[PDB]
Amino acid sequence: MRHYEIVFMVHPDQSEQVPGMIERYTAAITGAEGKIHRLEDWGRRQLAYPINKLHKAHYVLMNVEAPQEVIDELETTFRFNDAVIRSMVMRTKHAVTEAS
Amino acid sequence: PVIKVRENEPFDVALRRFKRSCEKAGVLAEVRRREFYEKPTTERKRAKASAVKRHA
Amino acid sequence: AVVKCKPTSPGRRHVVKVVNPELHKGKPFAPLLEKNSKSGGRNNNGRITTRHIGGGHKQAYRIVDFKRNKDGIPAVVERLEYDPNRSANIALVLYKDGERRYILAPKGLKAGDQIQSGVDAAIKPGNTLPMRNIPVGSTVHNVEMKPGKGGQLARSAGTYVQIVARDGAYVTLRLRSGEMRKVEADCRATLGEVGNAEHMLRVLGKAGAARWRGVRPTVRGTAMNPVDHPHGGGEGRNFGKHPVTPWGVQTKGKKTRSNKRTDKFIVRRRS
Amino acid sequence: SMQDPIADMLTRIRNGQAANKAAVTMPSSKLKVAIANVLKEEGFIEDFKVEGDTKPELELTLKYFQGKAVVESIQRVSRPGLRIYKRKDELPKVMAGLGIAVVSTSKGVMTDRAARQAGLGGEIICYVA
Amino acid sequence: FCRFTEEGVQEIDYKDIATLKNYITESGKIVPSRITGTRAKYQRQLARAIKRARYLSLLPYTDRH
Amino acid sequence: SLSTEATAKIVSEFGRDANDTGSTEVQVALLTAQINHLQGHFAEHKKDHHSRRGLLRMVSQRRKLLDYLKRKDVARYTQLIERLGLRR
RNA sequence: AAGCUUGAGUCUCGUAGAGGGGGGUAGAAUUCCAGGUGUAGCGGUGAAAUGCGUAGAGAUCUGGAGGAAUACCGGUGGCGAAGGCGGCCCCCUGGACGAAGACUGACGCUCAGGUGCGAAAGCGUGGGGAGCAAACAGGAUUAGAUACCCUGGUAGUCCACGCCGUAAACGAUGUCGACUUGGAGGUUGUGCCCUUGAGGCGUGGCUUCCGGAGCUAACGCGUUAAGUCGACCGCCUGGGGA
RNA sequence: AAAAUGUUCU
Ligand SMILES: [Mg+2]
Ligand SMILES: [Mg+2]
Ligand SMILES: [Mg+2]
Ligand SMILES: [Mg+2]
Ligand SMILES: [Mg+2]
Ligand SMILES: [Mg+2]
Ligand SMILES: [Mg+2]
Ligand SMILES: [Mg+2]
Ligand SMILES: [Mg+2]
Ligand SMILES: [Mg+2]
Ligand SMILES: [Mg+2]
Ligand SMILES: [Mg+2]
Ligand SMILES: [Mg+2]
Ligand SMILES: [Mg+2]
Ligand SMILES: [Mg+2]
Ligand SMILES: [Mg+2]
Repeated sequence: MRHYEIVFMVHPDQSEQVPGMIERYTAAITGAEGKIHRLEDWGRRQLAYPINKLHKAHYVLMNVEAPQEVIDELETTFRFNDAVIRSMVMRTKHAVTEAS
Repeated sequence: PVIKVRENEPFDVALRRFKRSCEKAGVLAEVRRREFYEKPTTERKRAKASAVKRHA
Repeated sequence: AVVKCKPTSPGRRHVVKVVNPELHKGKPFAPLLEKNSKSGGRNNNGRITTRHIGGGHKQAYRIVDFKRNKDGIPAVVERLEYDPNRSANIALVLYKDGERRYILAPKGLKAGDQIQSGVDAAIKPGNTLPMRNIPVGSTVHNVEMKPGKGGQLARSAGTYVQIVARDGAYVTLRLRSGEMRKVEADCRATLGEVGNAEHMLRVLGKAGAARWRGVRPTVRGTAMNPVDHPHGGGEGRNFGKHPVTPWGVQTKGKKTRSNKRTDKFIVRRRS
Repeated sequence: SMQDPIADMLTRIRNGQAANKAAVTMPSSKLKVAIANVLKEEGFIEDFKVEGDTKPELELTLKYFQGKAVVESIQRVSRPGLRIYKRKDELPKVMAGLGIAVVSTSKGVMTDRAARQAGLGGEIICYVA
Repeated sequence: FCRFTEEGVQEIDYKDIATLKNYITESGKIVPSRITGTRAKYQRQLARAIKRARYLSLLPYTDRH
Repeated sequence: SLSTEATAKIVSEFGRDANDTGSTEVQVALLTAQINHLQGHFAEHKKDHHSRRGLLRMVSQRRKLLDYLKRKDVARYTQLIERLGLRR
């Protein structure tokens, strides 16, 4: 059960939905008996360049200890969802609980 | 090489600064490099030559 | 797989058989069969309207579900089957309510896989949702042109349609020809590419095979006399006129679309 | 791989001679030890020490007469890829008897002269000059 | 003078843009190791981090948009 | 390459005592297991040539080990092959 | 026949890496399309012309489509058996190296025939096709110009699965092993040390440069040898013919 | 930008 440093940025108008989404993700992770070692909502940050066609995006750092299938599912969801703009699942050695 | 003239500053000086910035970037040089296609082999050879030169 | 036949006879030499062992080796689901008699390319007036059609082999029409109305009810695929009436294979699917329907088999789909139609349905090959719900970028097939009508685009062996944009109430489809086409976003579209893509690699190998399919020999204009076809006559092999149909219309390049009703929907013509 | 130990030893000795090494060490062997002993007897090295129980290291102390090597040359004649066995009559002599041929014989490893005296020969292990 | 080594870090963080954007020039280009005096391994890691940032749009690829 | 737990299990199966990890038989088993694991991958990924090279090497090593076993003691080898379902 | 642990492997924990395969995506740029702004050039070269342009080009902004390649990092830097491998992310995956220790116990090395991989071009079927570009065309240049320059421009380059099986596929240096003075680096481990500070002292792996002995026809090579030896294979016997 | 060649044997 490897670790995953996920960082995804959500469309700034959909900021009200973001917490719910996060919760859902957490549930999913736990559904297949995995941990969520940190979860930092950075909020609406100024982008260095405009992704899609907007200048601010609502960032969500989230670190996981989960299986592969769940991660795949998450990725799929991200792909589907127009709310999220960019995601970045990363593999990470260690639990990396500390704050950024 | 983005520049902007600050309050109370000559034109010439600004221009010079811009030029310096450009040089630092390596924009003109880069452009030159990309004017024509160099074969990877050729590039490698060039690199080697440069390395040799550096060994003074 | 594709199977190049050994040349034990001339006629068998050039044959490439698109074999597909997952297809059901048996009689198809009888309720969904209906009679489909051959025409010979002949209308109510008895006249050969379309040439080079006839003989063939007796076929039973498979009532293939192109509309996909069973919303919410998931369906397991029982078996892929051979449909003689199309280049695609047809998956027989068992909906949990009890109903069995044929669908165009998608690419990845096979026996045991689940499919689903409607708005709630998940994005995975074989599932059918309105193109408002399907994401931009997706390769889809069995696309409806009017909502509720039935899938009319991308039904052939290995075809699909890229959903390329969604400008309001219309999605833009990059059709398999290259024709960019506005279709209403309410129109359904089955996720995935229709799955028999090796179909095109099959080579009949002989005239007989063509005949079996229902394709009577095509005599070339130039082979005929002037009375029958514009490219007619000439002592020896002459052909001193511009390629035309049997009815005199130019055949190399002359565009024959003159719709105007649907030019609104055509974003960019194929090329 | 280490497909000739004696040869390797010889090479090491030669290299030591070349480079002015006071001593030359290697993995010891019974045959090797015998060879060393023979060399000592004949005059080309000072002393050999077989130091160790599980892994014994043969450590030869090389000679340097007048600032140059005593071992002028040291070639393996017999070698794994082509063995050389000489009868008593056939037995070689290195530099017309101003240098030795270490020969392995039914009665021990010894210089060629010794073998001749005995009335036997065998595997001419190495010419040492 | 390599800073990362001094610090005693296992890996450079893409999220730590404040550190990274000292090692990228004004135009957005990744600054050389020879100039900054970074260790080679660290430099590679740093570069990777920068790339990640760019992808996520914390740092810019170039100074145009 | 091979999961630690799996390796341990293999060792337990084949090696006489838990630390007996170099035992020819154990090694063979490890190789065999690894090969099996890789087979699926190779089926999936036919053109992964570099990876296949490693696999080939492993196979060769296994064969060598088997050969070594055979001459030292045939019965053991016979047993081992039966256990593994190695063709020969 | 019995052994032993130095060779050769296995396991423990880490390590760096453009190693390979599969799949996602990112931004810059070129091209094309649509639309706006605007007006006589643009483009090109040695200079020209062909070409594109008053039907509105080029320039300039906006939106889109696509394909290919991944600036900077980038380094006689790294990894890979060689070929080669370069954005980032994931999944599968091979090797290498180190740290100690534990285990096997010569299981090794080399290898004709054989098998596999093997750049680029090329070929086969199906896709794709922006840029580049054999062929081809026109313009130049020219004495001629079947070229170099320019403008275009198809196959090809891209992908999928096959075939091809060769290159100055080179380090023009077969593989494995041992040994022999040094220096300057690079890279990547690791043990020790008041890290009193970026350091100090080692010990390994891989690697560039100089250079000693020695070798060499000299050039050079020179602890990664072309030195000193050993094992195995490959190949050579004047040039042309070939 | 453009600059081709040099009869044989001594
Ligand atoms: Mg017809
Ligand atoms: Mg025909
Ligand atoms: Mg005909
Ligand atoms: Mg006739
Ligand atoms: Mg007529
Ligand atoms: Mg005629
Ligand atoms: Mg690995
Ligand atoms: Mg023992
Ligand atoms: Mg090619
Ligand atoms: Mg050209
Ligand atoms: Mg021409
Ligand atoms: Mg091709
Ligand atoms: Mg050759
Ligand atoms: Mg080279
Ligand atoms: Mg050669
Ligand atoms: Mg040198």
